[PDB]
Amino acid sequence: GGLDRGLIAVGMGLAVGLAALGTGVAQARIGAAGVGAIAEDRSNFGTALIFLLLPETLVIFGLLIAFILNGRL
Amino acid sequence: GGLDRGLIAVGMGLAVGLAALGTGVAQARIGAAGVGAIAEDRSNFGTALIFLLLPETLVIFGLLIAFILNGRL
Amino acid sequence: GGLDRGLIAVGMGLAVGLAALGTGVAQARIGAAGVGAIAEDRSNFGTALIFLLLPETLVIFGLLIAFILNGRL
Amino acid sequence: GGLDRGLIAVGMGLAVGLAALGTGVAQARIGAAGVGAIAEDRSNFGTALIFLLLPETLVIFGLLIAFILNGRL
Amino acid sequence: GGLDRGLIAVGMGLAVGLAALGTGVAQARIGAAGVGAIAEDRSNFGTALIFLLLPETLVIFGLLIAFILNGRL
Amino acid sequence: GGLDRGLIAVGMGLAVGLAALGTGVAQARIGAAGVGAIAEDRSNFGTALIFLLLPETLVIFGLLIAFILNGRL
Amino acid sequence: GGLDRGLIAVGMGLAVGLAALGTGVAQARIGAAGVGAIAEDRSNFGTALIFLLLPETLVIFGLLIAFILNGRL
Amino acid sequence: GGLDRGLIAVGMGLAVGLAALGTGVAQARIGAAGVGAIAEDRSNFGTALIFLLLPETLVIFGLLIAFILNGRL
Amino acid sequence: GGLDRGLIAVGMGLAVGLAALGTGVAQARIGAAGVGAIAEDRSNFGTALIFLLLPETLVIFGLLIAFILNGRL
Amino acid sequence: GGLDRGLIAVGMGLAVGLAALGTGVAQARIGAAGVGAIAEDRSNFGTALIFLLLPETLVIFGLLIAFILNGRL
Amino acid sequence: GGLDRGLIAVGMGLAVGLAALGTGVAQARIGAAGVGAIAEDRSNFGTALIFLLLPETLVIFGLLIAFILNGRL
Amino acid sequence: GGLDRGLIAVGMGLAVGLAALGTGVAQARIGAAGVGAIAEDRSNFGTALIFLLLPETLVIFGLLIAFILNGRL
Amino acid sequence: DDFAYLNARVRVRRGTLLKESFFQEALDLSFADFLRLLSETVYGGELAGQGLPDVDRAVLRTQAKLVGDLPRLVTGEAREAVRLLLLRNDLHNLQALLRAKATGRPFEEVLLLPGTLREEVWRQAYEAQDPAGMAQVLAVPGHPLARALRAVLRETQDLARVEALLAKRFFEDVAKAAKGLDQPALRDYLALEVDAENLRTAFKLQGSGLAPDAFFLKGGRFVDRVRFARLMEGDYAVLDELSGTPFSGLSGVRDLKALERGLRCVLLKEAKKGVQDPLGVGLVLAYVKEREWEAVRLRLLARRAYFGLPRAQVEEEVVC
Amino acid sequence: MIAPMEKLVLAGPKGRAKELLQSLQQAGVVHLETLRPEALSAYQLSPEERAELRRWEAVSAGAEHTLSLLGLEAEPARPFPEGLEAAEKALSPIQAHAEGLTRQKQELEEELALAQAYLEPLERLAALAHGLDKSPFLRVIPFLLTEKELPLVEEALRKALEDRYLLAHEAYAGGVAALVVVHRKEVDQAKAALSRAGVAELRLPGALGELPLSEAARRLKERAEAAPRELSEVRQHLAKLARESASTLQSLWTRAQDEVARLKALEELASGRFGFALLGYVPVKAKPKVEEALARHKESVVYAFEPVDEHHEADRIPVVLDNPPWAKPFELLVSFLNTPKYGTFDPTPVVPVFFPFWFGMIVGDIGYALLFYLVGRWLSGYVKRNEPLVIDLFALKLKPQVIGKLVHILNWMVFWTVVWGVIYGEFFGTFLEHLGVFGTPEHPGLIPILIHRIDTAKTANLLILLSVAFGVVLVFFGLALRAYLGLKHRHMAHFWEGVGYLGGLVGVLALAASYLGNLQAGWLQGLMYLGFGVFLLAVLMSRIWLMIPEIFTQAGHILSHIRIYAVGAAGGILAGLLTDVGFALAERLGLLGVLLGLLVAGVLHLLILLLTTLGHMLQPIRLLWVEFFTKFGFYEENGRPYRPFKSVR
Repeated sequence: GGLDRGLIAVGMGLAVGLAALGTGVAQARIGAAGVGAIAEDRSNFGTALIFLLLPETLVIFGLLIAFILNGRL
Repeated sequence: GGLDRGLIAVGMGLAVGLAALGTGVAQARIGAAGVGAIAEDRSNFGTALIFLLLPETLVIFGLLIAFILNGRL
Repeated sequence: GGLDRGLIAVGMGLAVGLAALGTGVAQARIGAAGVGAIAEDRSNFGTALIFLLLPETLVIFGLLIAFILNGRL
Repeated sequence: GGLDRGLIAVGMGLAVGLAALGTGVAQARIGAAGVGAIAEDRSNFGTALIFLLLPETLVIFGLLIAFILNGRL
Repeated sequence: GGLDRGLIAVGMGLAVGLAALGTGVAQARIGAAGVGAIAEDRSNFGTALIFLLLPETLVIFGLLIAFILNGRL
Repeated sequence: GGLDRGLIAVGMGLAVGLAALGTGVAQARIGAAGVGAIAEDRSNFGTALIFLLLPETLVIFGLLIAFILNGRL
Repeated sequence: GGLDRGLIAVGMGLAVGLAALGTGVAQARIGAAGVGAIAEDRSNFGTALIFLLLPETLVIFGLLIAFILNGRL
Repeated sequence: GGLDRGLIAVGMGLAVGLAALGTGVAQARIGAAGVGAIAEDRSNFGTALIFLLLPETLVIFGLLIAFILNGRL
Repeated sequence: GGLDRGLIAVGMGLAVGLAALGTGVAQARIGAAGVGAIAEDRSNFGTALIFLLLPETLVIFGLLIAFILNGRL
Repeated sequence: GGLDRGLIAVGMGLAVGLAALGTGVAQARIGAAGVGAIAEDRSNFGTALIFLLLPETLVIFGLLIAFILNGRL
Repeated sequence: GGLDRGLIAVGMGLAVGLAALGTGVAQARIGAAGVGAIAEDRSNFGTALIFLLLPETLVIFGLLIAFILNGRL
Repeated sequence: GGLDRGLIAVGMGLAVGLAALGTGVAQARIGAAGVGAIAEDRSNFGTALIFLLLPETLVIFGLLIAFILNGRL
Repeated sequence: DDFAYLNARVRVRRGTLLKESFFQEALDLSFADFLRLLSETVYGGELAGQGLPDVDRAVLRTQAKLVGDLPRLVTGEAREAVRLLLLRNDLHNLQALLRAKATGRPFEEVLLLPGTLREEVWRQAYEAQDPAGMAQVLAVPGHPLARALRAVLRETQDLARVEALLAKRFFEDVAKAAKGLDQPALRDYLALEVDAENLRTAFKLQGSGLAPDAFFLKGGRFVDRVRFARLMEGDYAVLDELSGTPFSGLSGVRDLKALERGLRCVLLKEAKKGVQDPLGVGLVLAYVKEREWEAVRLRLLARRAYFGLPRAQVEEEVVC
Repeated sequence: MIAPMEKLVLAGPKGRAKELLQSLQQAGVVHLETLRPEALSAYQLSPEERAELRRWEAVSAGAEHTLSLLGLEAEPARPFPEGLEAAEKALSPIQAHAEGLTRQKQELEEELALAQAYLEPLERLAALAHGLDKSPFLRVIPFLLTEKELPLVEEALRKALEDRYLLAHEAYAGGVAALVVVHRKEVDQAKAALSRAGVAELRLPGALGELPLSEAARRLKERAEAAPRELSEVRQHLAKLARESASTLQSLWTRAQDEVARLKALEELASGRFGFALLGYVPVKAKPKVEEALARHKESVVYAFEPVDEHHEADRIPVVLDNPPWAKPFELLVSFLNTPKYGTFDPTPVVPVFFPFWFGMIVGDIGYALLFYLVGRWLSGYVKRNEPLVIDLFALKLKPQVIGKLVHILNWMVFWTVVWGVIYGEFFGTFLEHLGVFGTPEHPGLIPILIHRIDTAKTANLLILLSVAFGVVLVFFGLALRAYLGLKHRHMAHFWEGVGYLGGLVGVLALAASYLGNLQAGWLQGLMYLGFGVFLLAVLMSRIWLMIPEIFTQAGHILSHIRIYAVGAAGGILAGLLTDVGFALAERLGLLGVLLGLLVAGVLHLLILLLTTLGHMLQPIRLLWVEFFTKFGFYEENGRPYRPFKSVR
């Protein structure tokens, strides 16, 4: 058929990869500040862990647009 | 002929990815400061969480254009 | 028709993504200094919140250009 | 039309997006120094604002070229 | 024609590479904070290892899109 | 052939955007140092403004080449 | 066959280069941290070396996709 | 000649933008170090300004190339 | 002669280039911490040097993929 | 005439711009260290000026390649 | 040799360009650490050069693959 | 003439520009450490200067590949 | 290494410090009333009871708890940058230990300041058979104290002469290490501290007639080899020659007690100027220098109250 | 509104003052102002007043120390009515029992911690030393090593010559034992050579070092068997003391805080030869309660109420907010930011109408609104119980009063979330598949969907113009307030800013409408030119230059209202996607797969709800906190907070 089936996969892969890049950039510093707090005191564990998981929204929104394009294809 | 369905899929996949990168870049430093204030005193938790969530608008403005472009497929 | 639908969708995505990236870059440092100022004292909440949301105009000009492109079909 | 109309949109997207990125990069450090000066003393609010607004010349030069391109469209 | 088989292979490569870059950017700072905490106290090893492996979920989401997209080849 | 006119718009949109990013990167540190020097003493205002505005020549050259290209329409 | 072969080849070359760049960025910080910990105390060599080697898994996942694409070529 | 006419324009726009970005990158740190020397002692001004102006040769070479490439109209 | 042979050449050149860039990024920080430890004592030299040489696996793998593509050409 | 004369111009502008960017990156740090040394005394002016001018050769290699291409054009 | 005679020249300039960038980024930190070590004492001048010259291997693999491409063409 | 000639010009410009960028990146830090050593002791002039010239092999190799492509043109 | 993380913690701590009003009231009190204020403020967490040694131990323990963890909270290049601010307690431990070992006094004769090193190091440095073994047990991967020691050991491999050499080597090395990294706030302050240090060194050497090149030290910004020589000889117009520099307020000084106060107020002002660096090291620098100024002012006010001195003897020392 | 203030001005004989402050505190609604800037003298405590202050201060401190020691919180109670000497002798016994028992508890468990780490290791080294605990020339102190350090220590320890064994030993499994000597004068040197290779003495402090090795076993055994009984006795006695002492001790603490506060407040008066005076501020609504408390004094001691200034010294007037009961719970959403300056507008009447509405428009789903109502009912349980809520994971603590405000806000917010959920036809997004209650023209269910939302290509322009109209309304209301305040306080620069920006923005907005491609020009050109002429004239009048750049910030704050569409469209579309996936599982895996499809649809809906509900709640309130409140300068100057001289209750 037409070339669109191919070129949709570029948009689909480009979306999830940049969202993964963005949340990785976030999680770097968040988890580095986290580990230093646990090394001070185990009482910080829960509040460090939820801060590390909060930036995952970014890659969920990447997977969202990837699966929308996969269903279009 | 044509390939424009393929090419608008590249447009929407790029827009969400760059918006995810931009919120991720912001959220990195905001939550690194926030975990430092929470570690020194847990009363700071609400302040730290408010500032960490304010940058999420950046993804939603990328998703808006991604859903408007999906409406044209 | 032709590829023009393709190309304008790439252009609007590029615009909103880059404008979202610049606002995220700005907001990182501004809100890191903000959380620090609030952590020392809560009397700086007006100043921190004003400065943090000042560079959010850049992604809004990107949305405006994207909407103009979408309407220029 | 086709390629003629399509390439104006990516032309204007680059023009707005890169200018927004540059002004956002400038506003990050200038407003961080601003918030530091404001939290140390409240008498520098006017000077922190006039410095924070001077890099806005960049995004309005981007919006100028984008609107010229929209007119030639 | 047959270019679609080619473009979906670029989609696979771009997705997994960017997700691998994103988790690599994360794991840099996490591992550096971890190694400092273990050189300080050997009992920290479990919390350091948990935080180091948690952002590896990002390359799993990259691989998930690449194996889904290979099913289209 | 209309591709000519379309591709000139990419040329000038890339030219102004990069030159705007260049002066924004220039202005960031100079404006931070300016704000610090003004907070430390108010006698420095002329020297801070002339150093902050001097890197605007780069986007003046960006607009010069963009409008020279627009003359060839 | 046809052009798709060459486009598969850039797809797999891109898959491994980006994953290699990702693991290198990962190892950059972890190796300095390990060398500092080794210079402080020889005993930590086991944990220091384990933390340096874990990010190689990103290149294993890059190579996995490159060999999957080679199996389609 | 229509492809020739369009495609030399992006070549000259690319040259000016990158040369502007390069001298901007230079002028950032040179102006920062200059402003610190003025705030220490107002006698430094000529030396700080000479060093800040020195990296302008880059964007002048960018404009020279753009002009000789515009001579190909 | 078809385009694909040249496009295989892009794929292998891109792969070596990105692997070399990643291992260079790692080796910068690892060599810096190494030379600092050598300047403190000579006994750490052996373990410092194997840490500097460890990231070469990246280019080994990037060049392996270039040779399997060269064999397919 | 046509495509190849158009496309030579992209290679020419790209080369000059990248060379100008590299010498710009080099001159930034070198001249900021130079101005820091001149703030101490006026004896360092010769050595600081010589160090700031050494990386200028890089943009001259860019101009040489540009003129070679222009003579080929 | 057809249009692939063009793409192999892109593959070469890309392969060498990125590998040369990888060596420079590697040498940036190691050369500063080496010059600091010499400024401390001249005894480690051999270890400074050996650590500086080891990352020269990366740009050699860049030339190796470019000359292999030139032998294939 | 032919489109492949234009791609040789893109290839050579890319090779020389990226090699100049890498050598400029290394020379930045190596020259800043050098100026610091001369400012402490004129004894360090000789060693600082030789270290500053060692990263020029990168641009030499870039020029070599550009000249080979020009000769093959 | 992240100043966004560290400066968030420092901003919290910088919120809880003694106001100027605390000192302006405490100047008038009895020791029992001074101890009331001390017992209720943040210092009270380490107040064991009543008496001058209890007050000193409380101030030492709270400052050690509230400042001496900063290099442990961070790691990497931020640890290198912050560690340069806390080194004096480790110099004072080392040279106290070195004197005690040279004169043959027992380890129980030395009292150790809380510092950047753990107390087992100082015991093992006393036990150590030789100055090289001592330097090796002192060493950690970038700390300038141990590398200044290994530098002077080249010049003399034995005790006592090292006392003339250690401090001169160390203060040059601390200023050099700061110039060796990209932190402008730290660099120009430690340069000003080396200016101040050689300036008061020539002043206290005045009348001895020694060779000036033995006591001048490298890495200053405002004072030099010839001004140092003149000021060490019978000349004071060299103070009145200082203009534009922060030291220009030393014009008209002809007394070491006046000089000590002048320099102390100039360096506190210069350090307080570093708050303009909210994501760099100037913020932690200003915090550390305000906290130590608080501790010395609090210790001197407790002496005024306990021994019942005239207020006119203290009002000049506590003003800036 | 900021409540109107009136100055209570009062004077009287110096002997009545201490009692008048008691009367005035006991109905406390006045904010005292220090009457220092006067020709008279500041009031000052006699040594008797100073002594009373000192004694009540010591009672407050000792009571709080005893409360916190017994694990009780020093919350207020009914004040202890008897005298100061009665309070002192009530406090002194219970503090003395409390300190004695906690110190006994601590010292006992500290002895147990040191003992438990040593019972078998000490008993074992004592069995190695069993016949030789008092050797004439081999009574060296105990010694120990690691299992690898044992041979290293033994390599030097072989120099201790003896007929039984050398100092070389290992002797125990949990840690090596070397508690022996062959000839102690050389054996101490062999132990020090072992110490140089790495060794330490096993004579641990406590019962392990306070007695010889013949009695260290007895001491460790006797404490280890005994400590649980006397611990349980001290612990149950500490429990008894708390339940006897608590009520009287916090009743004393309240009395001491009240009395100390009156003695501290007493210094704020002016005084002369024989008379005293005070100044304070009373909000006019409260004045009858001051009037009756002062009118009690038989003389009707001299006072008057004087009207407050607002043109001068407005920065000294105390500020408090008067709100209707429907508005007052929303005060909580503005009170975090600065207190407003006296005579300024308070925006607390604006937030109750816009914020709940915009939140409802943002979420707009019946299923999510029901989940919000359920969680509101769950919090409503805590206020029904009158029970404070805690979550230590966040250091969260809040009283039933705060819970009442939050439940009220949520109940007013869920009503708007239901009605927009009807207008968009959403229930977990797309449950119109399960029954056609809602319908499009393509699937004509029982009621039409008024705005389908999910059809971006059809709907988006309507909701964008709706959002822009909302933003234009709030920003133009804010600039009108800037003009009005500048006019009413006679600060003409704020008038020319307010009218100037408002004229500029109708110029820009008319230009945008014209260039959007509307069907007519007519009056639009005239309105545009009038708007820009008004902007230029207002710039000229003020001689002020910041308006030139700042106009684009104002345009940004008009246009940034798109978020009320954007976050809502993204949330609804994702909820629609997950509900469609739910049906796809239950179809592809058939009737057996319904439980799987339902479970995975439900867990993903609750995941994204939990992960994003905070963001959805924060976006509408930004638009008030910065896009609205900046316009009339809410952050520009800080008011003095009202806090009255009042009983600790």
